[PDB]
Amino acid sequence: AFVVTDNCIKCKYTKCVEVCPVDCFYEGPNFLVIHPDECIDCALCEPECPAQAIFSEDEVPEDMQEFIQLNAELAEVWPNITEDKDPLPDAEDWDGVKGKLQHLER
Ligand code: SF4
Ligand code: F3S
Repeated sequence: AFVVTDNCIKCKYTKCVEVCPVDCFYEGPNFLVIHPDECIDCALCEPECPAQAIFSEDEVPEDMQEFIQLNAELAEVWPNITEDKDPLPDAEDWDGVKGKLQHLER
Protein backbone atom coordinates (compact mmCIF):
# COMPACT_ATOMS: atom_id res chain seq x y z
CA ALA A 1 0.00 0.00 0.00
CA PHE A 2 0.99 3.59 -0.54
CA VAL A 3 0.26 6.02 2.35
CA VAL A 4 -0.68 9.73 2.43
CA THR A 5 1.15 11.53 5.19
CA ASP A 6 1.25 14.93 6.96
CA ASN A 7 1.99 17.34 4.22
CA CYS A 8 -1.29 16.61 2.43
CA ILE A 9 -3.35 18.08 5.29
CA LYS A 10 -4.58 21.58 4.40
CA CYS A 11 -3.11 21.20 0.89
CA LYS A 12 -5.27 18.43 -0.75
CA TYR A 13 -4.15 19.05 -4.25
CA THR A 14 -5.95 15.90 -5.53
CA LYS A 15 -3.48 15.43 -8.45
CA CYS A 16 -2.91 11.90 -7.13
CA VAL A 17 -6.38 10.65 -7.96
CA GLU A 18 -5.86 11.21 -11.73
CA VAL A 19 -3.27 8.68 -12.06
CA CYS A 20 -4.82 5.97 -9.73
CA PRO A 21 -5.86 2.88 -11.85
CA VAL A 22 -8.06 1.41 -9.15
CA ASP A 23 -9.54 4.58 -7.61
CA CYS A 24 -8.59 3.84 -4.05
CA PHE A 25 -8.38 7.38 -2.64
CA TYR A 26 -11.00 8.47 -0.12
CA GLU A 27 -11.77 12.01 0.69
CA GLY A 28 -11.86 14.03 3.85
CA PRO A 29 -12.50 17.78 4.31
CA ASN A 30 -8.80 18.64 4.21
CA PHE A 31 -6.85 15.46 3.50
CA LEU A 32 -6.97 12.31 1.30
CA VAL A 33 -6.24 8.66 2.26
CA ILE A 34 -5.38 5.53 0.28
CA HIS A 35 -7.34 2.38 1.05
CA PRO A 36 -4.58 -0.22 1.71
CA ASP A 37 -6.54 -3.27 0.54
CA GLU A 38 -7.35 -1.75 -2.76
CA CYS A 39 -4.09 -0.06 -3.63
CA ILE A 40 -2.09 -2.19 -6.05
CA ASP A 41 1.23 -0.46 -5.27
CA CYS A 42 1.71 0.69 -8.87
CA ALA A 43 3.42 3.78 -7.42
CA LEU A 44 2.06 6.07 -10.11
CA CYS A 45 0.69 8.65 -7.57
CA GLU A 46 3.71 9.55 -5.64
CA PRO A 47 5.46 11.58 -8.42
CA GLU A 48 2.17 13.43 -8.88
CA CYS A 49 1.75 14.74 -5.35
CA PRO A 50 2.95 18.43 -5.34
CA ALA A 51 3.23 18.24 -1.51
CA GLN A 52 5.28 15.00 -1.79
CA ALA A 53 3.12 13.54 0.88
CA ILE A 54 2.72 10.00 -0.57
CA PHE A 55 5.07 7.16 0.51
CA SER A 56 5.32 3.49 0.03
CA GLU A 57 4.31 1.94 3.31
CA ASP A 58 7.82 0.61 3.84
CA GLU A 59 9.29 4.02 3.22
CA VAL A 60 6.97 6.11 5.48
CA PRO A 61 9.28 8.34 7.66
CA GLU A 62 9.78 7.10 11.25
CA ASP A 63 8.06 10.13 12.73
CA MET A 64 5.03 9.61 10.42
CA GLN A 65 4.31 5.96 11.15
CA GLU A 66 0.85 6.84 12.57
CA PHE A 67 -0.26 7.74 9.09
CA ILE A 68 -0.26 4.06 7.99
CA GLN A 69 -2.98 3.07 10.42
CA LEU A 70 -4.77 6.42 9.93
CA ASN A 71 -5.13 5.81 6.19
CA ALA A 72 -6.57 2.37 6.92
CA GLU A 73 -9.05 3.71 9.49
CA LEU A 74 -10.25 6.74 7.62
CA ALA A 75 -10.55 4.91 4.29
CA GLU A 76 -13.37 2.98 5.84
CA VAL A 77 -15.40 6.04 6.77
CA TRP A 78 -14.73 8.67 4.14
CA PRO A 79 -16.26 8.76 0.59
CA ASN A 80 -14.44 7.50 -2.58
CA ILE A 81 -12.94 10.37 -4.62
CA THR A 82 -12.43 9.54 -8.31
CA GLU A 83 -12.05 13.04 -10.03
CA ASP A 84 -9.51 15.70 -9.12
CA LYS A 85 -10.79 19.09 -8.15
CA ASP A 86 -9.28 22.43 -7.21
CA PRO A 87 -6.67 22.51 -4.36
CA LEU A 88 -7.75 23.95 -1.01
CA PRO A 89 -7.74 27.87 -1.23
CA ASP A 90 -4.60 28.42 0.74
CA ALA A 91 -2.81 25.18 -0.13
CA GLU A 92 0.63 26.59 -0.88
CA ASP A 93 0.72 28.65 2.39
CA TRP A 94 0.44 25.32 4.19
CA ASP A 95 2.68 23.30 1.80
CA GLY A 96 5.64 22.20 3.79
CA VAL A 97 4.48 23.38 7.24
CA LYS A 98 5.21 20.65 9.67
CA GLY A 99 2.90 19.11 12.29
CA LYS A 100 -0.38 19.47 10.38
CA LEU A 101 -2.02 16.39 11.93
CA GLN A 102 -3.28 18.63 14.77
CA HIS A 103 -5.40 20.34 12.02
CA LEU A 104 -6.90 17.16 10.50
CA GLU A 105 -10.75 17.31 10.19
CA ARG A 106 -12.93 14.19 10.21
S1 SF4 B 1 0.11 3.29 -5.67
FE1 SF4 B 1 -1.16 3.13 -7.55
S2 SF4 B 1 -3.02 2.03 -6.86
FE2 SF4 B 1 -1.98 2.76 -4.92
S3 SF4 B 1 -2.97 4.75 -4.54
FE3 SF4 B 1 -1.09 5.20 -5.75
S4 SF4 B 1 -1.86 5.25 -7.89
FE4 SF4 B 1 -3.52 4.23 -6.70
S1 F3S C 1 -1.55 16.91 -1.45
FE1 F3S C 1 -2.84 15.13 -0.86
S2 F3S C 1 -4.64 15.26 -2.25
FE2 F3S C 1 -3.11 13.86 -3.30
S3 F3S C 1 -1.94 15.32 -4.59
FE3 F3S C 1 -0.78 15.13 -2.64
S4 F3S C 1 -1.69 13.30 -1.59
